[PDB]
Amino acid sequence: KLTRLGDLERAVMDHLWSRTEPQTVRQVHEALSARRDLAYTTVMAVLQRLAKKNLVLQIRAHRYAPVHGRDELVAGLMVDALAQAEDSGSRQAALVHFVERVGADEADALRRALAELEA
Amino acid sequence: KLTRLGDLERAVMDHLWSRTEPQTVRQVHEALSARRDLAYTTVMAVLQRLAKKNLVLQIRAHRYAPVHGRDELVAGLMVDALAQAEDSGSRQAALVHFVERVGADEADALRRALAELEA
Ligand SMILES: [Cl-]
Ligand SMILES: [Cl-]
Ligand SMILES: [Cl-]
Repeated sequence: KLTRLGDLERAVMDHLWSRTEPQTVRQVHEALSARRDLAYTTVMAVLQRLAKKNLVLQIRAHRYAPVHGRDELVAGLMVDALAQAEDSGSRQAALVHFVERVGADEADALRRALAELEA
Repeated sequence: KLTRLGDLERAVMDHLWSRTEPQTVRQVHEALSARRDLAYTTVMAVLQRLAKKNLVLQIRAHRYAPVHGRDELVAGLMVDALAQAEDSGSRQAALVHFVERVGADEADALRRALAELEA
């Protein structure tokens, strides 16, 4: 399971997350050319690796769509992380330590969301 | 950071987390020997370095107990995940999604964690 994106994978998903339509290799390459000089095959290859990581889907003139949005990807990584805990006791303790390590704004965002979740 | 441990440091911490009682250098060495051929001094030395990092405590038989439990590794993995967010806006939206994604038992665990933080 992916736990972080490399800088080129991130450049890539950043373009994809900025467009509603699935994008061709050529379109991603043109976006990345703003800061990098890359081979077309390098952009192609990174798309394919991101597809193998289920972060994009190849649509068929091949186009690529992000499987998760920017925010939902982060949320999913957090879920994947909590899933590492061995049992409900350590999930509980993990969550205690987790909220100690986020900011207040973050802790409150959690509080607000939880209160909406139920009521 | 538990999430940033070297591979041998992690192998040791894994063993210690797997056992209720503090473990001798011999016990750690025997446990690691299933997957590696290491010198006794190598294990002893990594325990010493972990101790200087405050990740284990030597208990006087000389034995070693983990200072932080594996639930703190899980919390760290969550912190690292949240850190993948590109800015505060995305950071807050990901937490909302997280709360939306978790099970009810986890939400309730989260509620308990935030109450403790609150106290
Ligand atoms: Cl290249
Ligand atoms: Cl755990
Ligand atoms: Cl060795």
